[PDB]
This record gives sequence, structure tokens and C-alpha cells, in this order.
Amino acid sequence: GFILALEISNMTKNLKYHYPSNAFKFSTLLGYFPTIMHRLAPYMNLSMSQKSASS
Amino acid sequence: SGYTPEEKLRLQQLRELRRRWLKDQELSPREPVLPPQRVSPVERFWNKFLQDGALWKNVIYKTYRHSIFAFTHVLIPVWIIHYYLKYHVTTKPYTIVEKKPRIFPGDTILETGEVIPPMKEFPDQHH
Amino acid sequence: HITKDMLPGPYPKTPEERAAAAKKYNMRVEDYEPYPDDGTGYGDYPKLPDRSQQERDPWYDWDHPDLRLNWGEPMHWDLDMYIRNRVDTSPTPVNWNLMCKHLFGFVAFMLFMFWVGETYPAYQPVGPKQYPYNNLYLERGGDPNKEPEPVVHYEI
Amino acid sequence: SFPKYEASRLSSLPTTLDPAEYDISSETRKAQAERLAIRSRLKREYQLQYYDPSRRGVIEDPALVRWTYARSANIYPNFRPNTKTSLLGALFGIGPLVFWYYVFKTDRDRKEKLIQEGKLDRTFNISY
Amino acid sequence: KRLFIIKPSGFY
Amino acid sequence: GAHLARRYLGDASVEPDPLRMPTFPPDYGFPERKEREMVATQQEMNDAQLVLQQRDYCAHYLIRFLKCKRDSFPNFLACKHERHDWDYCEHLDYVKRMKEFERERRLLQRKKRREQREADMA
Amino acid sequence: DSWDKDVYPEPPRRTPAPSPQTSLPNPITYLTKAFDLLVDRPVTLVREFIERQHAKNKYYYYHREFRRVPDITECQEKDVLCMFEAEMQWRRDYKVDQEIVNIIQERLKACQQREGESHRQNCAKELEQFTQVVKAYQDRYHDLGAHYSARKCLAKQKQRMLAERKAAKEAAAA
Amino acid sequence: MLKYIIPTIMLMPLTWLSKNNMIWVNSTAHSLLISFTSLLLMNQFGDNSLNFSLLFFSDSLSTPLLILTMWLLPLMLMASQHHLSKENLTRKKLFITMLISLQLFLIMTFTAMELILFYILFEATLVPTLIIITRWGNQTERLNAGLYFLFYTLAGSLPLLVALIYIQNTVGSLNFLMLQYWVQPVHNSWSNVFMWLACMMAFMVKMPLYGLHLWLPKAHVEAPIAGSMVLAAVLLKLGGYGMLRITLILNPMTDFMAYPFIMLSLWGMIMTSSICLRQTDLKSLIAYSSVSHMALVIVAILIQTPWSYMGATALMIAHGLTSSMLFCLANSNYERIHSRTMILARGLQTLLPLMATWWLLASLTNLALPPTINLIGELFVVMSTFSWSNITIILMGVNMVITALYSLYMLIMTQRGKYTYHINNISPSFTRENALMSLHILPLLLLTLNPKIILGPLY
Amino acid sequence: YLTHQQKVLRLYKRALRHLESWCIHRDKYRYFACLLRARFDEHKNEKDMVKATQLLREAEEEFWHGQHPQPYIFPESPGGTSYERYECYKVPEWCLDDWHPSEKAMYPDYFAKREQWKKLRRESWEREVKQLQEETPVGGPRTEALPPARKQGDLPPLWWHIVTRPRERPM
Ligand SMILES: CCCCCCCCCCCCCCCCCC(=O)OC[C@H](COP(=O)(O)OCCN)OC(=O)CCCCCCCCCCCCCCCCC
Ligand SMILES: C[C@H](CCC(=O)O)[C@H]1CC[C@H]2[C@@H]3[C@H](O)C[C@@H]4C[C@H](O)CC[C@]4(C)[C@H]3C[C@H](O)[C@]12C
Ligand SMILES: *C(=O)CCCCCCCCCCCCC
Ligand SMILES: [Zn+2]
Repeated sequence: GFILALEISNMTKNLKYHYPSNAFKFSTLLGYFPTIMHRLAPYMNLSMSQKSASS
Repeated sequence: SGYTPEEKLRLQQLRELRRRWLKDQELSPREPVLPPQRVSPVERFWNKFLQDGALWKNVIYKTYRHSIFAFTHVLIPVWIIHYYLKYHVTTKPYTIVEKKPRIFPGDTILETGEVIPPMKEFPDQHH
Repeated sequence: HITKDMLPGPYPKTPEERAAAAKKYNMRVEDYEPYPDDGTGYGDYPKLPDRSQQERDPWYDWDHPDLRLNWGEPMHWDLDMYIRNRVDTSPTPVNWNLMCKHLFGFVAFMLFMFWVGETYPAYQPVGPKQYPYNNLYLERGGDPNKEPEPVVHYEI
Repeated sequence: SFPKYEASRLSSLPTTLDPAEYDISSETRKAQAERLAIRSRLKREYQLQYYDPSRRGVIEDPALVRWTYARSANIYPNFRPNTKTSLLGALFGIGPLVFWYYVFKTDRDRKEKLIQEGKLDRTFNISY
Repeated sequence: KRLFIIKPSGFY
Repeated sequence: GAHLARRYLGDASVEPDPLRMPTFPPDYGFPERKEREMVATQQEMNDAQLVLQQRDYCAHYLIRFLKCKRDSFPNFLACKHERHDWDYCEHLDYVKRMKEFERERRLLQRKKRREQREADMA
Repeated sequence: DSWDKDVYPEPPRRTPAPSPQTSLPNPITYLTKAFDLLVDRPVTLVREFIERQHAKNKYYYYHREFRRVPDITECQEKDVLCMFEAEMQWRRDYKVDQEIVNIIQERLKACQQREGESHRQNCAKELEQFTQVVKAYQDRYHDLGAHYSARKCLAKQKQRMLAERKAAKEAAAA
Repeated sequence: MLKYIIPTIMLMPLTWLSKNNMIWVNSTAHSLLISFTSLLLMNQFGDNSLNFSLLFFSDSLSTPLLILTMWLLPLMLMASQHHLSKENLTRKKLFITMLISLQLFLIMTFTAMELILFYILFEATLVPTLIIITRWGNQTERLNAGLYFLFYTLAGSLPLLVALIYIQNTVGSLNFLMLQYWVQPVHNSWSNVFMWLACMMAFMVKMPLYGLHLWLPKAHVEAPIAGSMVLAAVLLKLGGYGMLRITLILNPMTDFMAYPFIMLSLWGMIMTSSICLRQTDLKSLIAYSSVSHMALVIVAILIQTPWSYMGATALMIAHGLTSSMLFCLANSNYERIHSRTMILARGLQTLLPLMATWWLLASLTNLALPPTINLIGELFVVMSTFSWSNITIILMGVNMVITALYSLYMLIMTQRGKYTYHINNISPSFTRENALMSLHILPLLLLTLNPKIILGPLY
Repeated sequence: YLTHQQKVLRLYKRALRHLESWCIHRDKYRYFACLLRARFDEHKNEKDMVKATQLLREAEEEFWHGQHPQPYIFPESPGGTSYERYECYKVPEWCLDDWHPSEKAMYPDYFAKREQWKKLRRESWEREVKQLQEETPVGGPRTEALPPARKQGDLPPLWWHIVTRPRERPM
């Protein structure tokens, strides 16, 4: 891991452009589990409460 | 894109008021006006006693405050706890249960003097 | 001291009513969109975009900074669900569909592999370990009266 | 050539990628003029009372009153029993009650049968 | 520099 | 491991099954086979309070090590010799398990050749 | 002395004698001496003074004793005066039986801690007695409901007795 | 019970015959002396109840409710002072007379030995309660709230009157001690199905049961603070106390007749807990919170296990103090901003540091943080319902999650964020307001030390 | 409403900030920062309102495809891990009017020096109101910008809360 990380770490200095990868964004955004479950579950529960349970 | 002719005036007019407001927020040397307060005779002693560095005599205050702490936060509680456990908790059945001590072959029991026979001879090997 | 004409009312039927309704809620008469008149009780309350308060400009000078609101602005029917502590609808760097496919695929793949790795366990080349006195029959709570089935292990 | 952004109800369309932010006509430009005209009038009334040094209390906000009033009191007078409201009322009002009745009635009928037979382990079950 | 810190009344 | 490939990517009837071993009689092939002896009696282990997974043939070394540790306190670096003795004694117990495993593997293959020989002629 | 040793039995203690194999000073012994001096000694003096005051003013409290009265089986139908005394006695015995299950449970829990890693064998006596009393408690006072009473307990018993009577007869039929 | 009935009645002469400016001081002081003497009711025996006379008795179920009732009266007088400070002197004394007469009926209701006497006093609490809501309520909707509060209770009570009189003719007595010995099982017939409903629907509507609760958001919101405290703390417990008595004479029919009401309660509490996540009115959110906690009590009473009856008694007393405290906290804000909207005043922790401490403790006990008696009662019911059916743990657990969500949502909207800029009259909390919250929470947290006095007759 | 120049400038600022996050290393960012500037300098003179618009729309679509998933944020900027942090220490000025007299007595100079602002605020209020109601069109204001003071001794209209707003590190 050190060798693979250290050499991969050393490649940040090179003047090479980046290629946005799905694997990179997948790790950056925590697998989307927050961005989905923290927008979907609150929306469904808080929409049933007003439309169905209350009104 | 920059400020219109009037905008530069308003910000300057406010920026002068704003910087004057922040100056009023400073406290005068006398403030805060603390009402008269009395300390204990013990407190007065250390106020002037400790002024001199005197590393040899400075540790005394360190041991003094730690000596008091151990007495009021360790010795008193353990007195209350030990008195509580010995004469109120341990006088009730099964309140304190100890895992019985392990007896090894070759030990001597302090209750009867019994000696548990040692284990048989091993097929000794040096490895 | 709000009067009956300054409060929400029934669905606007005539074109004139929508003008009065839009003026009541501080909106342009061409920008006022009442909810569908399907009988769910919305009346003439304006329908605003389903955008979370987190999207609104964070640098603009709001009357209510934390709610991103202006005194007199018509509040969304679901304002309390779109507060900054709740559902957020801001644009995301990755499309919503691609997010669900990737996350579901990852979870789906991992679960299958654990099942694959369950029927094919990795162990070491050793037989069952041996314990004395009939596989510890007495130690493991065996009945003292009923003599156990003898179990014998041999040197090897 | 890039994948055109796809917007769901929880992922709003970015303003930059929105075609409505570039094609600016005279109406669109004028439309924002009136929006900021009303938004300016309200911002004026608030500041007259907000900054007034002789005011102590709460600035009543009719927008806030209308919001709460529609959410509570103006719902029933605007309710019509129709196909949508009737079907949703039964599905969300009576469906869950019937569902849970058979989940629990079936479970207790099953358990009660075992206990009578003696097939349910209740060796140390003395707290209920 | 000592600055006056505005707090709600703590007397009550 | 490596022997997994011979059971998963290969025939399973030619490999031992740790959930079924031993699959052959213990005395088969061993005339008057010897039996392992336990130096420590049941009472000694019971009074020593050893975990059931330690109540094994390798006991009577753990007891001696535990007795030393109680005696060398606070010298916790001592009793190292007794640790190695118990580590070694357990090691011998582990190898014997491998011997039982290799013995099982060979016997299974022996049954394979014997069955094929009489099967092919038939 | 404080509590009866027959109700709450404790096996005789056995403490191994120290057999040190090191020249270093065992700190626990030194702390033990300090604790017995700076903690145990001052506490005992205070307790001794308190104890003497108690002996000066000595008085007694008595354990209430209830004489048995006719139980529900001997009460006539719809006779509240007899049923009242029978039911109160049943409720009292219900409380006593609840505490008996606690005494047995306390012995079972005490055995598990005292025996350490050998509990599963040395505590088979406690477990068997615990299993017996619990089953006796379950047969009498379980499934009665929040509105339990002597009448409900009696009816459950008669149901159990009838099944036992029929079960023996049905088996003996073969 | 004459040692508490007569002193309570003497609070009426004390109020009318006292100086004009001393009506609050004298009534508060003497109503606290009455509460002090109610602790003599804890002379409870393990086998027999404390039977005073032919009319009144007090077992371990009535005693905790009696102490709660007599403890609330002084708290109700502290709360009402602000909004009655500018009212005609005679009408201030009529208001106080209503509260005293309401305590008089309650303590006689919780101690009546005869169910028809229980019904009369159970039904007599309506008149003083309705008058408080409609006369001293603040909004126009108070008039519509009284009618809903009136005809919901009576629609269920009048059938109960027929059933009670029917039982007396068949059994020969409605005395509770007699019913404990002369009770006969209820045969499964269509006739007894409607006896069971008559005996229960009166008590269900007061709990209230989900479905029959529409009167509670109206009556608990349009009433003054003093009315809202008694309504949610005690008057909801007349339904619970009634069922804990009348289910003695309803076995074994309760085994199957409880299914529709358990489903309405188990599912109802999820529904009402979810409503609290979207309520725009702070007082209304607290009202809907009562329906969820009282749904556990209905389930607790209908399964009839010793662990369920111990949980129900603890839940009622625990919710009695918590619900009353929450209404008082919401009322302290209302006396400054004069609006019940939750999202109008925010960040109040910045302006009222100590009142936010009460908010925290009120919310923590509301979401049943152990070892509070709120958790003890809820925990006991969960264990009892698990034995009834293991699947109920799903519904019970889901409600705990939703319960903690709206409890902290209420604490975060009003006590956190940024203060509302245009609200400039948030004066420091008065000693009266701070003492009002202490008298709720402090006894609530003390009962954790000795909780056996609120665990009912089956302890 | 935003002009084409305003939108173009914003895209240039965001791209560098995201590009800065991509590169991390300064020298690498410096290399790519200039190349990004070069791509912008080659369309500055474009006077075609249609071809220029197409560039911006295509420019934005390229930014979205390459935007950093986790761009750097300044701690006190919206999204950075200090935004609104000290809002819990910002008390409104009017709270001091509720202080007990024995508590105002601790700061006699501050409160003596505070009555002046209250005295100043009341006196200026009438002029500030009059100035606004005479410069406001018949139909009401068309924007939120406010005029300054047009005399000497007159403070700008609506200055009280802007001037007196809580500090940024009050406690
Ligand atoms: C907020 C909106 C409203 C939400 C409504 C509530 C959610 C509705 C979900 C849909 C309904 C699902 C329930 C289906 C009926 C139950 C069937 C079942 O699977 O029960 C499992 C288990 C069986 O137990 P038993 O009672 O003995 O029944 C055996 C029958 N052969 O039953 C049990 O023993 C109890 C087991 C409880 C498990 C823990 C609770 C589940 C939730 C845990 C958190 C989420 C993690 C899920 C993964 C862990 C699952 C245990
Ligand atoms: C011992 C510790 C550090 C002293 C030092 O070495 O500098 C000092 C710092 C603050 C002191 C404590 C606090 O001052 C509060 C208490 C005040 C009195 O000193 C009695 C005990 C008391 C609880 C103190 C015990 C101890 O002396 C403390 C804890
Ligand atoms: C087997 O029982 C464990 C599964 C294999 C894990 C270790 C994998 C690494 C060994 C293979 C590489 C050999 C050359 C170093
Ligand atoms: Zn007020």
C-alpha cells in the first residue's frame, strides 16, 4: 500500500490533465449513500406526513 | 461595474459610523466595576507569598493544592464508600460476589493448610 | 387583524380572480400558478418551484438569513420540509440516475460475493481438534449419572 | 459532446446548464423588472418598521399567516370527495389497519396453537 | 484591548 | 490456502471434509494404536479455572505457566520459558491435526484407486 | 451472622498461599497495608462509636406472622366475607412465592460468578433447583392475567389436574 | 377522602373572601398545602387496598393519579396569572372557582368505589372544562372546539351509562370490591359484543383512540394554558383509569375484541408521531404528541399482563408531568410573541439561556431517555407487547425513532439557528415562569429514585 | 438579471477554483491556470452576440463535466466548515435594554456612551424617514439600493442595524 500510494502520490506533481472517473467520484461522494438516502428517505417520510397523515 | 457615484458616499458614510461604533465597544480601564468582595484569610496568604519565584518554595503550593484535593476527593469518598460497603452492603447476602481464587497444583490453602498434590511427571523435552 | 379577503380562499374560477389572488400573495399575475383543482384542499395557494431553501443565494441579504426568506414573500406549501435542516434539492455533480445505478450495483455485487464466499469457505488443512475426558463431557454440563458414550483419540 | 444533465425532483437542473438563463428577450428582462419591483416594495415596508426606534414587538407577517392558515384551516372547505381523494383515503387510511390485523391475528393464532399443543418452549417464561 | 461582550441579561 | 483449489476447482470426493473427519476407523492401519494421555486431572483443571477451549491435551503446561505468572508478579517479563513450552506443546498438537488431515487425504485417494481397479475390470 | 447461611449457601473459601518467585516488592501488599491503616482503621473507629450508641438505646421490631385462614377451595360461591380472607391470603402467598424465585435466582447468579470458568459444571445443582422452582411457579401463577385472583388460579389448577388425570388414563388405555 | 374533599371546597370561600390583590397568593399557597397532605395516601398494603368508607377507596392506581391532580392545581394558578392580569376581578375569581371545582370532581372520580358514582363525576368534569375553554379561550375557534370536545365525550358516555346500569341489574352491584369477587365471564354473543363496546368506547374517546381524536387538536389548542395543562395531564387519564377498572368484568371477550383497537393504536401512534414532523403550530404539535403516548396506554390496558399494567400506570403519570411542562414552555413564548407559529421565534437559546435548559429536559423525557419514568413505563409496555406478539417490536421501535425526531425538531426550531431579527421584546424569563418549569421536572426526575409508588396495584 | 460579462467572469473564477482543487500543487496549478486564461483570451474580442453565447453555454457544459466533486471551500464561506459557527455568539443590541440596573452599573461608561447612540438614533429617524418618502417614486421603490445623506449632520437613511450589527468574533 505504501509503495502503491507513495508512487501514486508522487504522480500529482506531473503536469498532466485529469480525467473525471466514476470510481473517483464514487469514493469522493461516499458512494452516494448520503446524497440519496438523505434526500430520498426524508422526502418520502416528510411527504406522507403532510399529504396523507395530516391533510 | 464599479460603485455608482452615490454608493461610494454611502459606504464611506456608514464605514465611518461603523468604525466609530466598534470603538465605543471598548471598555474603560476601571470597567467592569466589580462590587466590593472579601476573600478568606487563606487566599490572602498565597496572593503575596507566591510572588517570588523561588522554585524550591513554589512546589509547596503545588503540593498544598494537590494534598487538599486528595483529601477531599479521594480520602473522604473512599472513607464513605468503604464504610458503606463494609457495614451496609457486605452485611446483605450475595451483594458482593468474588470469583473464587484459582488453586494450582502445589499451592497451600490458607484456610486448612491442605496441599494440592502436584501434577505427575511430564515427558520433559527441551524445545 | 387579517381580514377574510387577505387569507387563502377557494380556487380562482374567473380570470379576474387569479389577478386578485396573485396580488394577494405578492406575485406577478402572470407568475401565479394555483395547484390543480383536484379536491385535495389546496384552494388558491400559489404553487412555487419544489426547490430547497439550501439552493437560494447564500450571499444575498435576507430578512430571515437562516430560512432564506424575505418578509412578505409567499412561503412554499412545504417550506417546513425544505428548510436547510431537511430535504435538499440542490443540483448534484453526478446525475441522479447514475448515482442509484452505481450504489445499487455496488451493494448488489457485494451481497452476492458474500453468498459466494459463504458456500466456499477458506479453512486450514487440519482435522477437528481433540479434547480429553470424552470431549469434555463433564466440563460442558454433561449429566453425571448417565455415563457418556466413550470417545477415544490416538497418538499421531 | 457531454451527457446532458438529467434532473429529478431531488436534483434540480443547474442554472448554468438551463437554456432559460441565456436566451434573454425583452419580456424576460422586463419580467425580472417587476419581480424586483414587488420584492423592493416589500423590502421597503419591512425596513420602515424594522429600523423604527419606537417599535417594540413582533412585525406581523401576513405571508406567514397565510402559509399556516392554508396548511390547517382552508383545507376542508376546499375538499371535494372524488375518485382521487376517496381511493387514497382508503388505501392510506384503511389499508395499513387491515394489513397489520392479519399479520398479528395470524401470528397469535399460530402461537396459541403451539402453546396448547405444548410445542412452544416456555421453560423459564414466568414474566409477562 | 478589552471589548464589551453583549449578552442577554443573566441577572434573572 | 492452496488445498481449496483441489476441493473447489477439482474433485470433492478426493478431499477431506473437516465437518466429517475422521471418515475411517481410528485403528485401521495402526496395530495396537496408542492413546494420548492427559497429565492434568479433571479436578486440577476445574480448580485452575481454564477456558473450555484450553481444557485440552495440551493442558498441564498452561497451568504451570499461569502458576508462574501469579508468582512472578510484578515481574511480567518473567515466565517466558513456560510460555514457549506451552506454545511448543500446542504446536505439536497442531501438527498432529495436520497429520490426521494428510492421513485422511491419502486414505480417500487410496479408496479411489482401489474402487477404480475393481470397477474398470467389471 | 447478618444473614442466614442456609437460605443463601456459600461454599467454604480456599485462598492459595503466596509463593513468590521474584525479589521485587509486590506493590499490592504495600497498598493493602496502607489501605488497612489509612482507610480501614479510621472507618472502624467511627463505626465502633456509632455501634456503642445503638447498644445504649436498644429496641426491637418483629416479623409479622399471619395465621392461616380457609382458602378459596373452602369458600362458598358469592360469599365475599369468606372469599375476601381467602383472596388476601392468596395474594400474600403470591408475593412470598415471587421472592422465593428471587432467592433461587440469587443463588444461581451468585454461583455463576463465584465458580468462574467452571460454572457450567459446578453450578448444575443451582440450575436444577432453579428449573424446578420456576416450573412450579409457572404452573401456579402464569397466564392468569393482570386481573389475577385465587379463583382464576384455582380454575387453572383444575384444568391442569383434569388433563393429568385424563393423560394417565388415556396412556393406561393402551 | 373527606380530608381532601372538604379542604378543596374551602378554596372557594378563600378565593372570594380574600383581598382583591391576594387571590393568586392565597389560592396558590393553600392549594400547595392540600397537595402536601395527599402524600398520606401512600399507606398502601401489599394485599388489600385502602378502603375508607362505602363511597371512596384508594389503591395503588388511584394514589398516583390523586397526587398528580392535586399537584397540578397550584401549577395551573401560576400559569394563568399573566393572561388574566387585566381581567375583571369577579371573572378572575370565577375562573379560579372553575379550576377548584374541577379538582373537586377529579379526586372524587379517582376514589369512587361505585362505578355509577364514577360515571357521574367522570361526566361532571365536562362542565368546568368546557367553560374554561369557551369563556377564557383566546381565539374564535374556541367555540367550535368546545362543541367537538362536548359531543365526542357524550356520544361515547351515554352508551356507557346504559351498560353500567345494565350490569347492576344483572350483577346486583357496581361496587368495585363486589365486582372483584362476583365477576362472571362474558360469553361470546352479539349481545355481549355491544356491552363490551359500550363499556369501552366512552373511555377510548377520552384517551383518545386514533380516529376519535379530532376533538383533541381543537380543545388542547384553543384552551388557555391552565385548561391545556389539566386537559392533557389528568383528563386524558380518566379514560386510562376507567379502562383499568372496567376490564375486570369484560374477560374473556377482551381477547378478540381488542384487535381493532390495538391496530388503531399500534398504527395510530406512527401516524400521529409523523404528524408532529410537519406541524406549523407549536401547541398543536404537543397536542398530537399526546395521542401517540396514549396509544401505548391503550395497547397496555388491552393486553392485560402484569408488566403491561405496571407500564400503563407509569406512562400515564410520566406523560402527565411531561405534557403539562411542554404546554407551559410553549406558553412562555406565546406570552411574548403572542403567536403559536413554531417558525416565528427562533434561536431563543441565545436570548433565554435557562429556559432552553428546561426545553432540553422536557424533550429528553418526552423521547423517553432512561432512567426517566417516561422510559420505564414505555419500556415495560414494549416488553409486555413483545410477549403478546414479537412482530409488534417493529411498530414500537419505529415510533421511538419518530418520537425522537419530532421532539428534537421542536427543540431545534425554537432554541437554535438564528434569532428572528424583528422580534425585539423577548424579555428575560420571570421567576414565575422558571419556577413553573422546576415544579414539573424536579418531581418527575425524583420519582426515578423510588419508582415503585407509580407502578400501580400489580407492583 | 446578469449581463454576459458578469456570467463570463463568474465562470472564469469558478473554473480556476475547481482547477485549483484539481491540481493542489501550486506550480502545477500555475501551469494549467495560464492555459485556461489563454483559452479565454482568444474570444475576448468576439462581437457576435450569438456565437459568443454558444461559447458560454458550451463553456458551462464543459465545466460541469470536469468540476471537482469536492471543491475547496474557504472555512467561513457557505459550505466551509466554519459557516454560521459564531452566529451562536451574536446577540442583538436591544438585549442590553433588559439588563438589570445593578448589571448596567458594571459598565457605566459603555451605557452612558450608549444613550448617545440611542439619542442620536431617535433624532435622525425623522429625517431618515422624510428623505426616503420624498425620493421614492409614486409607485414605490424599484430597487433595494438606498440613498446616502445629502446634507451635513444627517446620517444615511436606514443605518441603525447596518452600523450596529454584531461583530464577527463577539465572544
Ligand atoms: C415510518 C413509515 C411507516 C413505517 C411502517 C413500519 C415499516 C413497515 C415495513 C413493512 C412490514 C414488514 C413487516 C412484515 C411482517 C413481519 C414478517 C417478518 O418478517 O417478521 C420477522 C420476525 C418474525 O418473528 P415472529 O413474530 O416470531 O413471526 C414468525 C412468523 N414465521 O419478526 C420479529 O421477530 C421482529 C424482528 C424485528 C427486527 C428489527 C426491526 C426491523 C427494523 C430494523 C432496522 C432496519 C434494519 C433492517 C435489518 C435488520 C432486520 C432485523
Ligand atoms: C489541584 C488543582 C491544580 C492545582 C495546581 O497544581 O496548580 C487545583 C486547581 C483548581 C482547584 C479546585 C477548585 O478551586 C474548586 C475547589 C476550591 C478549593 O480549592 C477546595 C477544593 C477545590 C475542588 C479545588 C481543589 C484543587 O485545589 C484544584 C483542583
Ligand atoms: C487460504 O487458506 C487463505 C486464502 C489465501 C489468502 C492469502 C493469499 C496470498 C497467498 C497467495 C500468494 C502466494 C505468493 C506470496
Ligand atoms: Zn401575553
